[PDB]
Amino acid sequence: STGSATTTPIDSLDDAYITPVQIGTPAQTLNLDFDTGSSDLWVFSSETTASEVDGQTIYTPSKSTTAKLLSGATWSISYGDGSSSSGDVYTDTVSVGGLTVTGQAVESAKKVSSSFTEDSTIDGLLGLAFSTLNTVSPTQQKTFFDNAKASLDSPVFTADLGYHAPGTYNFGFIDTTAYTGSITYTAVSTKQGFWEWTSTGYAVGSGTFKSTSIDGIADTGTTLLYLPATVVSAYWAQVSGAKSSSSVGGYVFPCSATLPSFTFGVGSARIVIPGDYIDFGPISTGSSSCFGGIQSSAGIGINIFGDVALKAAFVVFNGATTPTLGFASK
Repeated sequence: STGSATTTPIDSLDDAYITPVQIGTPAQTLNLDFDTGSSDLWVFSSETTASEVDGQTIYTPSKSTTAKLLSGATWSISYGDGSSSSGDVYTDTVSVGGLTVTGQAVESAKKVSSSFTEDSTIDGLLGLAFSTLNTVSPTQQKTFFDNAKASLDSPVFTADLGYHAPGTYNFGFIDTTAYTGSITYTAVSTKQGFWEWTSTGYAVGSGTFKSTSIDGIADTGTTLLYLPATVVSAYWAQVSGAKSSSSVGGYVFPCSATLPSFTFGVGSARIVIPGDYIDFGPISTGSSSCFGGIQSSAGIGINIFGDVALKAAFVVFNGATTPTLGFASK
């Protein structure tokens, strides 16, 4: 089998991407944030504290004839951005772009943190990291990809995120019309439960490529590109007036600037992030100071190849017996 679904930016800045997901019988369609940095499929629901729901679409398991309460199961998650959610668990039928999993763990939120409430466009998350990170207790549950894998034509999914435009998540096949040149594959460590890999280096604008190992994760659920302080300083030094602001919480730059591109290495291959992808707009409405899309990972503890990086590429998440990651230009 295969599946194919369009993924759409939630706002004009590409702050995140939502993908429609069918849950239950009859189908209840929710718009979920596909997150290769986590491993829980959780949803706003009829069980969510009412004051914590503000415009989201909810899953109502009592209206699904295929929903079954997973007895005694609970979940609770906290994300790198400080947000969190928790609740109970059902199994139900879940379909993405034509691909159906029966008996998928659907984690129903009883509580969500303020940032989730405040974002009316995201109805929940669909985790696509390794199932070892799944938070369900006392019996850990599998991701949608893990459950579908054996049935897929090929044990892969691909992320093709758009810049200020829709893109595509495919399951089970590689669309050879969706990228240019070849796909370069690179080794993955699953030891931390992430799609963790090592970039071979970087360049800033038309500058010379610096060969240096950068270990990090391919994370569709993180907006920005988080890299070592040395790398980030080298980038922003090429932007007149750019500075790191402790009060704002990262590098900012004059909104009048033209940003240079940023290149990262995948083996001997090179992925070029155009400068415009690195502009996240005014720090507050009407400001002429703009927030940068490349930021320091110092104090995160890990480098994160988030949407800023991934949207410059066609990315293969290869879930073969030994997982690997593939990147192509597009």
